Amino acid sequence: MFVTQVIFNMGERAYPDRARAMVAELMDGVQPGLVATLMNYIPGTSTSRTEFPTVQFGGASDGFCLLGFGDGGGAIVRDAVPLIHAALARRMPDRIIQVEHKEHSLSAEARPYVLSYTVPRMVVQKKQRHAERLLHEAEGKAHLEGLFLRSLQRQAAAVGLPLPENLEVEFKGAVGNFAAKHNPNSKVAYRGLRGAVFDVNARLGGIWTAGFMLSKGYGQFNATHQLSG
DNA sequence: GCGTCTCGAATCTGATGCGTAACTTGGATGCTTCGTGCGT
Repeated sequence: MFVTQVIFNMGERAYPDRARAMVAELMDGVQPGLVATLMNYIPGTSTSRTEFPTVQFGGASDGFCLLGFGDGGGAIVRDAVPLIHAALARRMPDRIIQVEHKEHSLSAEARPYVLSYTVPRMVVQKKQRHAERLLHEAEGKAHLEGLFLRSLQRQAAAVGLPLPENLEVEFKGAVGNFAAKHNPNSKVAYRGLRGAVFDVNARLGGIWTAGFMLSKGYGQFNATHQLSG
């Protein structure tokens, strides 16, 4: 029930995707086993795994953050930080990279009270045939709480955490919209919504995630530091 | 109707004398007859 969060203070605030590319280039030199383990690539290939990715990325005020879900992903992050830190030190000799490790406890429990949660960035579209289902909010809303519940169940199963069988998550409203871009060469921008708020009948602990393509660092939110309503 | 980091470490971890003295130290008894009085 442990999710290991590691913060790298590059000195300059870093993009998620740019950080992913930079570390992938840096990892490419070092032992390939750790490389393929880190970016969830099958040994010998470069394919994204069907199963819930456990090691992912994320932004920070002065760098990028490592989020290793589950016991296995936490262990991978724990024995991978020294090598990536050494690589970062080698790559930037003009700045001092500093690392602090925060090992969190992950748990989720149900309460009769309705708990309101906010997510900064949301992605709800992958393919145009799926966007045909997203053509209007009438079909969009069901897809929304469906995605939230599916993501919660997926991460609970991946970390082996029992989840309240009587959950009812309800999307509340929207504030802003953005665009999600998978690769620099890709012209397609996926759907993106900012200031998303939803109601859930459970007290969420640790850090949870929702959206698509966990391996970049979008759609993340810390339930612990967000308090509640 | 919030949490991580922290969540010790290194000694020391006995030493010395005193660590018996004096007496007591066994005793006694395991025969039957003969003569002279003394109680039934």
